[PDB]
Amino acid sequence: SFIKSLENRRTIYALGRNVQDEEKVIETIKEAVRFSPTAFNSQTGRLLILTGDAQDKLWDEIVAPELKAAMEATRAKLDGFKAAFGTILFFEDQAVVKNLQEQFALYADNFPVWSEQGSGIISVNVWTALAELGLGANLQHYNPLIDEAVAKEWNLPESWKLRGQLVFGSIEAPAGEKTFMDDADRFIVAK
Amino acid sequence: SFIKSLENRRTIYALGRNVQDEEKVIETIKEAVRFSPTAFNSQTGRLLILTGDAQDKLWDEIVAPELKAAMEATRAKLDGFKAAFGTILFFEDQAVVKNLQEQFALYADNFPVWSEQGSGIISVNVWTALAELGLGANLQHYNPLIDEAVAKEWNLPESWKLRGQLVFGSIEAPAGEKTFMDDADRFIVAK
Ligand SMILES: Cc1cc2nc3c(=O)[nH]c(=O)nc-3n(C[C@H](O)[C@H](O)[C@H](O)COP(=O)(O)O)c2cc1C
Ligand SMILES: Cc1cc2nc3c(=O)[nH]c(=O)nc-3n(C[C@H](O)[C@H](O)[C@H](O)COP(=O)(O)O)c2cc1C
Ligand SMILES: O=C(O)c1cccnc1
Ligand SMILES: O=C(O)c1cccnc1
Repeated sequence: SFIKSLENRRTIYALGRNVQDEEKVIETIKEAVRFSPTAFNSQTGRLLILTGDAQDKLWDEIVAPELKAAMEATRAKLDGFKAAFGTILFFEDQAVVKNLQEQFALYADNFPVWSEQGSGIISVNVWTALAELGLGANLQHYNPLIDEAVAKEWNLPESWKLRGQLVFGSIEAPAGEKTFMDDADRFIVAK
Repeated sequence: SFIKSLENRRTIYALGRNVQDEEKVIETIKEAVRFSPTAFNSQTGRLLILTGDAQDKLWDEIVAPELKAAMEATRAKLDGFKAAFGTILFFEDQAVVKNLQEQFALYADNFPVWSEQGSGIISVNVWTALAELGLGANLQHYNPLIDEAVAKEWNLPESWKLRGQLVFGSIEAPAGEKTFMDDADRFIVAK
């Protein structure tokens, strides 16, 4: 069921490269995003999908140095990210947001918020789709630190605002324990 | 598959009250939220689930008047919402957000954003879960207009910030046509 699928999605930090079908994975990622809803069907999400050489480059040449060259003013956490099969960088196209604000100024204040919600939406739908394939993932946030260098290396338009980075790969160790709130404190039903 | 489930979720405006098992529906809604990820497992989402009398009250006594008593300074759109089986109001608990900002001030700026993303996440997971049950839904945003009156009528804590309202019920007419972007304009793959 769909509920079971949601349940199978978890944060997996121990990731490897035991991935059997790269293309199938890529297609699944696109689909998860394609069939995700967005305000006005604006489809503001953008993805950079890195595997192999680019995966190593992101973490060894970009994240790590900018992290270390910042602390001044890490591993083997970074080693754990690099060791994964790939990283999916989620952006939101600010250009579309601005246009929407102009075309429909009645909702100018909303589009930014709906865009943010849209990033959460596609991020978890990809995350869950990958879990269904038996692949694990975890979501990182080294934005805005690495924004500039990522755009430069992969020639991304300036309008792509980085929101998060979903590291993914083969599951090499199970998710940890997780707790839940009391239902009574977050659900109210009235008839 | 999970992809199929995502695909089955659509915006349905023609809704009715041909719902067979209210309790099963309620349980499904809770589960969709329960198994949704949130930053720091903060679980900031809160739901008010209205059916029957409360459903009618929301749209007839709250939304409509405040909408009309605002325009001065509608139907049968509102009639279409009221005609549905219920409305799920999604809130984000600002109290938890603030505490997080204090406990982890290193991420003070993030929690607000992660909270917003969290609302999108649980909203679409509920939306999709309902679709799997054969029920349709559409997402409305009469916040912040109706915030105050909703809190008053159902004695909600002030800390619950309303984010959206998902009207749901039996599908009485199919979704309209929808277009998609060119893949080339929103997906970049590098290896
Ligand atoms: C964050 C968000 C906000 C939305 N706001 C509204 C709204 O206020 N009123 C409405 O009727 N639909 C709203 N929509 C529905 C979208 O227009 C719809 O999901 C999109 O056009 C794709 O169509 P689909 O839901 O049938 O897949 C919203 C969707 C999202 C994800
Ligand atoms: C919007 C959002 C932001 C998150 N930020 C991070 C992060 O920066 N680093 C990290 O390791 N996990 C992050 N998480 C993972 C959550 O802590 C995790 O989903 C939550 O504890 C529930 O655990 P689960 O993913 O195994 O279900 C984030 C999750 C969400 C939904
Ligand atoms: O198309 C939408 O998503 C929409 C419709 C009405 C109001 N706000 C957004
Ligand atoms: O637990 C989280 O979600 C988390 C972990 C590290 C950094 N930011 C968030």
